[PDB]
Amino acid sequence: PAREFQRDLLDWFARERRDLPWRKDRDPYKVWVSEVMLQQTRVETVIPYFEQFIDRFPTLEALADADEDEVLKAWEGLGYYSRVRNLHAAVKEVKTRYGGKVPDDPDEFSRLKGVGPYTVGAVLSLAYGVPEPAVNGNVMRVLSRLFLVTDDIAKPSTRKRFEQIVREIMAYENPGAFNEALIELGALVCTPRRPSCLLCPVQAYCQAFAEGVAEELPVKMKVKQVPLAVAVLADDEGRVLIRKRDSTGLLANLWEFPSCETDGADGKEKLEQMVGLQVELTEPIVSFEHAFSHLVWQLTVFPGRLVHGGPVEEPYRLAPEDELKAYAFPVSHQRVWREYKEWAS
DNA sequence: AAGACGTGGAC
DNA sequence: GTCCAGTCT
Ligand code: SF4
Ligand SMILES: [Ca+2]
Repeated sequence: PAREFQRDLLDWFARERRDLPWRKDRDPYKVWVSEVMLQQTRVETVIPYFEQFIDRFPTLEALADADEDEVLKAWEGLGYYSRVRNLHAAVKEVKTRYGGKVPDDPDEFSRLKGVGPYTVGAVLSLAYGVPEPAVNGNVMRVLSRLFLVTDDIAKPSTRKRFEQIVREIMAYENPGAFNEALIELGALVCTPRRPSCLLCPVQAYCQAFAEGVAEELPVKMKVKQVPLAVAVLADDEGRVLIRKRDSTGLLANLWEFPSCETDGADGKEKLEQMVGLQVELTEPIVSFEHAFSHLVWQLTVFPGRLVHGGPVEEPYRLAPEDELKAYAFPVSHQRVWREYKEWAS
């Protein structure tokens, strides 16, 4: 019942779509950026980051020419930082290889870093009108209910099935609007919990509603604890010691206060050791937890004084207090410094 | 295939 | 506490 369906949806959308920052226009650059920021992040959280990110990087060219340090800083606190590392690379590519023009061909655009099945569809359909599916979490929840599909949405296979379902019901006339409508619906009406089926504009076509199982869909499956000792080294009144994390793995390329994964009870010994401009640490300042998707950091901050006996090399870099605000730190280490400041005062 | 990969704001 | 809001390997 395509046409019938892809009509009440596009209508509801027309009068119900939220005026979000990235919806001011259909510029591929703006769209691409927002589609990447919204991955595993709520709109409310993203809005401020988007305004800021665009003010700072108005065009793809600006983003491409932008240094990498500045880019991570604009993403500071958003999470899954590899998203911006990939976007920065993909953009640098679009300008050097495609003349600052975003490829409008699924195959071409899909080769860029960070661009997956969903992003290919989202950007190209919303910006260029390419009839490709834009299946994300919200969409799978909506489609699993409309068509009462019980396959584990976690399986790529399931996603593929859903992508097939979209190709057979999308308004090939206006794919872009059709793809957003489906997403808004999942964001505003067909919510994870307590879906507002009574107010939904496509209840007529929903099998899950007819069966009374809407709240049970979609179907999906269901971490490692890690002790971390952190050292805040301060100079004879001034600079503190920090280092740029490895470019691969956890919190890649972000700055942090020197630390070590004790994986046990090493403690101040572990940190005092890693030093090898030596130094010694005092008693802890505070211990707290910080969660990631796949692990939890049980942090322990250790105060300390630095004594210069050599140059600051390797990953390390000496930094004056008033300059820490220039470096991008994970939320975890932003608290390490917060706690530290409310300690010495 | 399924673990890696941040962070926060409803329930 | 729990449940989300995609891509790479
Ligand atoms: S009827 Fe209810 S379950 Fe079906 S799509 Fe609308 S909100 Fe989702
Ligand atoms: Ca791809």
